[PDB]
This record gives sequence, C-alpha cells and structure tokens, in this order.
Amino acid sequence: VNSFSGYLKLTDNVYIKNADIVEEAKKVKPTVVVNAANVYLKHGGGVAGALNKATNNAMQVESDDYIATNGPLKVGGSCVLSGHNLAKHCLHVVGPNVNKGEDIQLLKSAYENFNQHEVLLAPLLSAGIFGADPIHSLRVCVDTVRTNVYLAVFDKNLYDKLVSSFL
Ligand SMILES: Nc1ncnc2ccccc12
Repeated sequence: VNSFSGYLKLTDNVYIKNADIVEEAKKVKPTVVVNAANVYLKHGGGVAGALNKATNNAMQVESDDYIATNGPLKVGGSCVLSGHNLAKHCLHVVGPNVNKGEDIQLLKSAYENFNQHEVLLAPLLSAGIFGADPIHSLRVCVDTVRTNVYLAVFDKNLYDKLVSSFL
C-alpha cells in the first residue's frame, strides 16, 4: 500500500490523475519525483520550471553545481539529485524535445530510467512544451516502465482525452 489518492488504474503498474505535480509532490512527499529536464538542467519552464520555483530555486542551484562537475546529460538520460521540499529524490529525465528536432525514438530510452526506481511520481515525458504527442508518450510509458508510476497530468482537458483514448 502507498499514499497516492484518486489515481485512475490504467495497467498493473501505471496510474494517472489530473493534478498539479507541485501540489501532488508537496502532499505525498514521494521517494522519487521525476522532472522533465533538459540536458543543461536549466529549469526555466514546464514541469522543470514549476518544480524549481516550488524549491525557491534550490533545485537550480544544485543543478548548476552538477553540470559544472559532470557536464550535460544525454537526451534519453537522467541523473538523481535532491528532491528538496518536494520528495526524497528528484530523477531528472531528458525526453527528446520535438521543438528542437530531437529523435522521438529516444522517448523509450528516457522512460527506461524509471525502471531503476520502484515507485515514482512523474509527468508524461516529451509532452506539453516538449512538442511530442502526449497520447504517444503515455503508450511508450505503459510499454516501457515496469515499476510503479503515478502520472500527474497538469491539463484537465488532456487528462480526459488520455483516459478516453487509452487502449
Ligand atoms: N504543475 C505546473 N505548474 C505550473 N506550470 C506547469 C507547466 C507545465 C506542467 C506543469 C506545471
């Protein structure tokens, strides 16, 4: 048994809810929250900007030190950093950004990072301002992630379309 409430059961391991991820993280304090990161860990907008603002910019300060030491992530890659006031850990995962021309086949590689964690609170990778089709992102998630994932979708209209269209 875990602390997540009102998530709609999709599969054996994937759950979905129309919710503000900042607000969900603040309430649950999950072991892992996933950030929709870019390779530079520059959290200006989307899930990344929303999460970083909720940490009072401590996520960005930590991220800048990580990049200064290690250099940029790979598209499809990840790193584990602090969850600050939101979670124990933040898994920063880089899905491909269609609005930068990145290979959408890297979306499966991105979701494979989730399998290193038994339970996660996450957004749909490559959805929203990343330019991918969120229906596609949900299909890759279900077909890739084997660990228990609680998906928070910010937009109500998109949530309803994702549930209604789910195969
Ligand atoms: N949860 C969010 N709060 C504010 N802005 C956002 C932008 C994209 C996704 C989620 C959020």
